[PDB]
Amino acid sequence: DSTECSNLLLQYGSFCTQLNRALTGIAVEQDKNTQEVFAQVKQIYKTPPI
Amino acid sequence: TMSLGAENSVAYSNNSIAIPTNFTISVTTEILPVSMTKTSVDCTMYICGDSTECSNLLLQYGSFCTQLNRALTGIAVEQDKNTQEVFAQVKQIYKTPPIKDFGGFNFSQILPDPSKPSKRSFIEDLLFNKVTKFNGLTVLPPLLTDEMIAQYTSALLAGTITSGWTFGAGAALQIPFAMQMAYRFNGIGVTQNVLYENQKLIANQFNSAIGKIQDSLSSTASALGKLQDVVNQNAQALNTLVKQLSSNFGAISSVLNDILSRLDKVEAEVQIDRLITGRLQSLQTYVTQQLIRAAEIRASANLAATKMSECVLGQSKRVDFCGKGYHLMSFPQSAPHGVVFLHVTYVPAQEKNFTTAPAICHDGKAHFPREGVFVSNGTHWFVTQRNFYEPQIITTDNTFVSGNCDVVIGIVNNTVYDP
Amino acid sequence: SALGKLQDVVNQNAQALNTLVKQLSSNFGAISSVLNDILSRLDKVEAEVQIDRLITGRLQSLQTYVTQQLIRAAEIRASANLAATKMSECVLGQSKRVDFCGKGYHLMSFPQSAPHGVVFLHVTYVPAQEKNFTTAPAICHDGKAHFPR
Amino acid sequence: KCTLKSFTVEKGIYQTSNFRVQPTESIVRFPNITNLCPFGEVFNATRFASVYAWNRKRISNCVADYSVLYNSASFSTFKCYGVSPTKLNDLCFTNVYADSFVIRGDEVRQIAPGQTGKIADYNYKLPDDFTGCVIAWNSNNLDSKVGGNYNYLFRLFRKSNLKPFERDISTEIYQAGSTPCNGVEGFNCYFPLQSYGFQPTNGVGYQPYRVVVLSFELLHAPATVCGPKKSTNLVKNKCVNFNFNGLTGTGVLTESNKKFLPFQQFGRDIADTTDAVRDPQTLEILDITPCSFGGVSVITPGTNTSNQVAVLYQGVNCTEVNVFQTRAGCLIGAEHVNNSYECDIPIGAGICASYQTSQSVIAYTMSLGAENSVAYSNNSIAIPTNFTISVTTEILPVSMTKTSVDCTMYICG
Amino acid sequence: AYTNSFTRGVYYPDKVFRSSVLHSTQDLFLPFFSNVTWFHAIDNPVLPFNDGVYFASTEKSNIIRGWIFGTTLDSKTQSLLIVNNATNVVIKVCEFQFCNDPFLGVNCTFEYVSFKNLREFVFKNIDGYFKIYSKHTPINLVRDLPQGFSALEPLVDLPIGINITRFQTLLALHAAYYVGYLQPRTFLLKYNENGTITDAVDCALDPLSETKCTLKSFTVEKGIYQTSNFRVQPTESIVRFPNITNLCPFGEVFNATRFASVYAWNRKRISNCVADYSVLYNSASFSTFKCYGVSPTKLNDLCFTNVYADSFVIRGDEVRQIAPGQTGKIADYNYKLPDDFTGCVIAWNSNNLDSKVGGN
Ligand SMILES: *[C@@H]1O[C@H](CO)[C@@H](O)[C@H](O)[C@H]1NC(C)=O
Ligand SMILES: *[C@@H]1O[C@H](CO)[C@@H](O)[C@H](O)[C@H]1NC(C)=O
Ligand SMILES: *[C@@H]1O[C@H](CO)[C@@H](O)[C@H](O)[C@H]1NC(C)=O
Ligand SMILES: *[C@@H]1O[C@H](CO)[C@@H](O)[C@H](O)[C@H]1NC(C)=O
Ligand SMILES: *[C@@H]1O[C@H](CO)[C@@H](O)[C@H](O)[C@H]1NC(C)=O
Ligand SMILES: *[C@@H]1O[C@H](CO)[C@@H](O)[C@H](O)[C@H]1NC(C)=O
Ligand SMILES: *[C@@H]1O[C@H](CO)[C@@H](O)[C@H](O)[C@H]1NC(C)=O
Ligand SMILES: *[C@@H]1O[C@H](CO)[C@@H](O)[C@H](O)[C@H]1NC(C)=O
Ligand SMILES: *[C@@H]1O[C@H](CO)[C@@H](O)[C@H](O)[C@H]1NC(C)=O
Ligand SMILES: *[C@@H]1O[C@H](CO)[C@@H](O)[C@H](O)[C@H]1NC(C)=O
Ligand SMILES: *[C@@H]1O[C@H](CO)[C@@H](O)[C@H](O)[C@H]1NC(C)=O
Ligand SMILES: *[C@@H]1O[C@H](CO)[C@@H](O)[C@H](O)[C@H]1NC(C)=O
Ligand SMILES: *[C@@H]1O[C@H](CO)[C@@H](O)[C@H](O)[C@H]1NC(C)=O
Ligand SMILES: *[C@@H]1O[C@H](CO)[C@@H](O)[C@H](O)[C@H]1NC(C)=O
Ligand SMILES: *[C@@H]1O[C@H](CO)[C@@H](O)[C@H](O)[C@H]1NC(C)=O
Repeated sequence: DSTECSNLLLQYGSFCTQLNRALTGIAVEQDKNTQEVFAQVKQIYKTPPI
Repeated sequence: TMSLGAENSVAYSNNSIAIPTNFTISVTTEILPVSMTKTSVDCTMYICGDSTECSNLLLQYGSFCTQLNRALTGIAVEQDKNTQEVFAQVKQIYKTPPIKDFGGFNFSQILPDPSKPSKRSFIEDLLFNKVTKFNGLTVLPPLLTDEMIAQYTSALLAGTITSGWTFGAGAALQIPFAMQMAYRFNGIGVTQNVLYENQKLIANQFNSAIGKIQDSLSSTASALGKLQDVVNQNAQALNTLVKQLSSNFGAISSVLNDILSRLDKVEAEVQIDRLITGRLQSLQTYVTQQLIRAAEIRASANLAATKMSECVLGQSKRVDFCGKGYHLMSFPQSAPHGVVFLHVTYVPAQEKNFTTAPAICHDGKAHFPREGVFVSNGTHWFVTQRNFYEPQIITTDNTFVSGNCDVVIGIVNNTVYDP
Repeated sequence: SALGKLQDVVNQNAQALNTLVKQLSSNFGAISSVLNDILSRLDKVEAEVQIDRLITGRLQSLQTYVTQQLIRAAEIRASANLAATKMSECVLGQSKRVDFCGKGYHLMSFPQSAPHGVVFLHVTYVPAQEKNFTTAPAICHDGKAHFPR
Repeated sequence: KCTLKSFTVEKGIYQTSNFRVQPTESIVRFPNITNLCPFGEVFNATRFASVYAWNRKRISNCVADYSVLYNSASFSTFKCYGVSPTKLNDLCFTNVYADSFVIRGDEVRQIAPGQTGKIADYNYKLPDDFTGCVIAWNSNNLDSKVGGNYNYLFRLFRKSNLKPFERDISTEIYQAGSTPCNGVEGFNCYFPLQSYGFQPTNGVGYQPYRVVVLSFELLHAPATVCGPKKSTNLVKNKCVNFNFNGLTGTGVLTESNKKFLPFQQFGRDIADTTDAVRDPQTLEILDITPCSFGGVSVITPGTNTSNQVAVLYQGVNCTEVNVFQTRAGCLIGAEHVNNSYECDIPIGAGICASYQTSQSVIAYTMSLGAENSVAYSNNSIAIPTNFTISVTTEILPVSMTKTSVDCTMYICG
Repeated sequence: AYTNSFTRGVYYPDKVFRSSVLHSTQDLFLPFFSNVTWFHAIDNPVLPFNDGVYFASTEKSNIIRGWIFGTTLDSKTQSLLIVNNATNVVIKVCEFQFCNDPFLGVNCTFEYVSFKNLREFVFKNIDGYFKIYSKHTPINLVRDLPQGFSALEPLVDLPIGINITRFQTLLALHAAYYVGYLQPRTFLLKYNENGTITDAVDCALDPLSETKCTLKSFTVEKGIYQTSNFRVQPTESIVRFPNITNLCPFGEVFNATRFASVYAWNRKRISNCVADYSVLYNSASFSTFKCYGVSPTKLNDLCFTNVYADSFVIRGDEVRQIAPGQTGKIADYNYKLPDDFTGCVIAWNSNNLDSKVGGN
């Protein structure tokens, strides 16, 4: 949170935004992996009691 | 809070079963990326912009520029491996008879039409409308043209219609289409006469189903999301790599000829060596993301090749691999950088509940069904195949004996007819 | 040309090592690439600013080799899982899967060991000498339709 | 052979270098503003301003020669920022400004971007981004006098420091403590200007120095100051080396359909490179492209079997530079053939090449396979009457040699 | 009285042509949907100027004539006067003072000289350097600016060289005008095919605008986007140490007549004072000055636990040895500086003193 360093970091253009693009790509994919393993069943079946 | 799915409970008991009386032949679309844009970058023209003054500094960093050219070349060259392994499975370019006497099945939506200016099928020619710099960047062409790719999907489809799975086995043994479908039904345990005794309806279901896919693509925006994503990612990567030439990296200008116009050698070379470090970091980042993204596309291409062999060149026992429901057959269609499978599946429908038992007791012998299951309508007993209701009389032929009645839990008293 | 895949796996690794070793000769904008020259010819505060180039360059050179080796290892792992699958399905069994255990109908397979890899021999049945015949779906006899078992 | 570090090379297509269309000649274009700027009214001036009230002279609408300055023996100090002095005669600028004053020699190190000390604090603050030169010299021969020259003053006191090129002639009494001054001096209440009193006998650090500071208006904007450099005829639709107003370049100069607003001097690309310029003599909007380029892919048979060759200039059309043109590039040495063989060396877009008899590399559209009409009819089936066993071989990699690198031994030895 | 600024603030940021492109730029701009102050002819009060000002006037026949800028406006310090014939200008920078209700009846150091439509003639300042832009406009509510976007037709963009903190407009005698301060903003600007600016985003307006600026896009697809972080400025400044009033003894220690042999270097401790190091780093007596871990020009902002004035005489050759990481007989056998030394080395030739008469 130094403004003085933040201005010097703008000198590098877009490394410090394409890294958020990469990490968000990994992050959304974790929901997709979880979805594709479990959500194969289309209805919430429940057993009879007995 | 997201809903996981609608509530249901199966009406289970130790003596009740449900059997389908009808079915709905259902056609489903699966889309896979097979290749991606073959970019290539001249690293020296990107980094140095034709300055010899810069080139003399860039040699001090040695072999980075050559191994960056080597890495992007290996990515671009395997795209011409993937596309060959996915499509070029068929050894000979088969072609159809002149007339469409396929037992009632209307293939005119997915076979070629020489009326088209590019000899795609109707659905392939639809798919190609669904999917949408001097700085040393280039885009190379693929080894196969879109027109050559449409000959491979046409050969794979024409071999399938005229000779079934046999061309995958080694030779195109011709067969009537409705008899081929009978051997597809017998592969999913539905006894083959269920086909012939409904052939007109199975044709009406299939012909309606391909029609709904033409309409689905002729309306839906999001359908090709997987291919459009792979197209968008390579544009987003190049537009990032080019905007990175404008960055100062702390040097007194973004423009290398501005530095060379304003500063004397030792004062200029401090600024240029700073831009070289920034531009070279910005190129190694891009090549690393392309190496990662390429190995990901190759996982999709090996999956597509496996579906071409097991779903299209065959019939598969692998549950939910070649679309939902029981697999009958699949037709491949080409798309930009990708393949689309149409998978045709038998889905059972219109159940009825029945009483059931594991065995039947006669002259003290326990009788079991050879295929299918015993059921009762409430007053009589019958045997039917599992995947389709068909009440045969219970007989000494469609059943077999093992030991006395007293062993089996839940056995029932009924007579067996002896022909 | 037979063992192309295995030789490509040996050749790529030897090439990346040679490329990583050769980057020890590069200057990275220092007055020399040989670290003793900077340590001999220069006073400590000037020598250390020159060494910081060689450290930056040699490190960036090594990070590029390690990143290639991680990606190449993931490619060998995908092949190791596939060989482990073909050991279980093709050798230890018979496969209904078209093409998976070689072309034709799969009968049987044998593994053979190789440098850095495995070579399968896939035994398959290929149909040949086709006669043409007239055919029909069913026979009508006594007014009943008969279907083949 | 050199690219692959071997004389023995297997059959294939291989990269070698980026080819480029060469520049034909050099084109140097500058405004024809032929009158000379007034530097004799600046360095050889008859009187100089006090540093508290320094004088700014616009330099504009002219040619100039900075070598006359930097070759001179006359100057005791000649710092430059944003530019190197030996380069100055190649440049142009929208204006130059000469700021002028006298100080004592000890103060000269305060005349630098963003500095501190009474001159930089309260008299002349240079900006942090300074683009320009500071020229300073001893003037004890002219600006120093018996009993002291008191014509020069400097601000010793201020409430707050100057902003860059802020300038302050005011004469309020400085309040140095809680005592209010109310328009007169006293204890804690002092007049803000000192005076130097330069005597000809005083030490070389206390002696007077003239200072002139050339700020450069070095914008990519309409030029009005230029060096002595000459101007040539113009060229269009040809690859040339060039310079407009000190912006150097190398490219295909062309006419354009662009329409600059009246204040705009250059147009720029996404890559921040210039892609259009307004000609300084003619007011026409030229476009620029870099001259055309691509990979030199070389097609070869194996160098054991033959050393005859063909070359693909990737993606380009031979109009931009046996031969044939393809969507894959301008292809040289290879001989076109109608008959579609199986693909040997891949080129792209359905083309391949091979080495064949009459000897040449040949270029052909690849065969996809033998073509086979299938005998389908609604009542015919074929059934095999025999079989063959087959024994396909399949090969898979499982490991690669286990290597580890000690990163400290590799980096530091 | 206030009214809505809509989107009227934009100007071409630089003298470069760009076309068919979206460009992200940080500068002073008039932020969107902000409060312009609004005025009409019955009047021209003196106003603060802040960092820069947007001015616009919608008027029937050159009723507005120019402006005065400055600080005190009283001939005790410098001021800028502008009087104008639409775009042909008289400019003077001066101690000047026209009659102190300034109007037109129909000592200086820089000088320069060149409804169906109520006119948009529109102006803004950065530093002292007015940007001037214009268009026609029909009107039906003379209270308010028209909503439609325009960075208008260019007229003037010139620099000068002065100082300002207040300003005032000049009127003819024998109209409506607006004022709104600029603030530092990132704007995203859109250039059309012909290099004209046609749209803009004020990235601090709302979360949607911050999203647009994060993506470098004017249109956003359905989804969730990461854009910013909750962090807060130094809202006040706080100082905490055992406080003190003594001026430091440096003005006695450097002016002391005696000095030490370097093998026996004098660690004179210094503590418990206010100090001023500009007294030292501007003193031309010092033949050498160095600083390590600190910059000499920064020193007057700092504070320290303790200070030590390690002091001695050496010969002119040996001066180079007095730095961190050095070698040589003085450094190695008289006074060794740490490899990580923090502070300053202050040195002068003393051949006027330590070289005592008849030699020492
Ligand atoms: C089978 O019986 C259960 C009894 O509760 C009923 O809910 C269900 O709808 C029945 N299903 C069919 C296919 O008849
Ligand atoms: C059960 O099936 C037999 C033969 O179709 C029929 O005679 C009988 O009426 C049926 N019973 C019921 C309850 O439908
Ligand atoms: C099913 O449950 C009933 C009691 O509800 C019981 O009489 C019968 O024997 C059971 N049969 C089996 C197969 O468990
Ligand atoms: C089944 O039939 C036999 C002969 O009619 C009878 O003895 C027996 O009790 C019946 N029930 C069972 C469950 O065996
Ligand atoms: C089957 O008969 C047709 C008759 O035209 C012939 O073309 C075809 O080659 C025959 N097939 C085989 C495998 O003999
Ligand atoms: C430069 O000289 C030519 C005549 O040689 C003239 O046409 C042109 O107008 C001059 N440039 C300007 C800025 O007038
Ligand atoms: C090497 O090339 C020669 C012709 O130059 C050819 O005759 C020979 O067969 C090649 N070598 C091999 C191993 O085939
Ligand atoms: C090659 O370039 C010319 C223009 O120089 C163009 O007309 C032609 O269409 C290009 N060739 C091909 C095969 O398109
Ligand atoms: C290709 O074949 C045609 C005849 O089919 C002939 O006229 C033409 O000259 C041939 N072209 C080449 C390049 O061989
Ligand atoms: C099968 O083909 C014959 C002509 O060879 C035709 O008479 C008959 O109607 C066809 N039947 C079907 C179901 O296509
Ligand atoms: C404009 O001024 C009003 C008070 O007159 C205030 O409520 C409003 O918040 C101001 N506008 C903005 C954007 O803050
Ligand atoms: C503006 O108009 C006045 C009155 O005619 C005139 O004195 C002045 O010189 C004009 N200035 C300009 C720059 O046109
Ligand atoms: C007029 O300005 C000069 C500097 O430009 C200043 O020295 C002088 O004192 C001013 N005139 C008066 C009457 O103060
Ligand atoms: C841009 O210029 C072209 C002529 O080159 C013109 O047709 C078009 O209307 C212009 N568009 C705009 C929005 O200025
Ligand atoms: C020291 O701090 C106290 C309050 O904490 C204050 O009254 C006093 O004036 C301060 N003295 C100095 C020298 O800052």
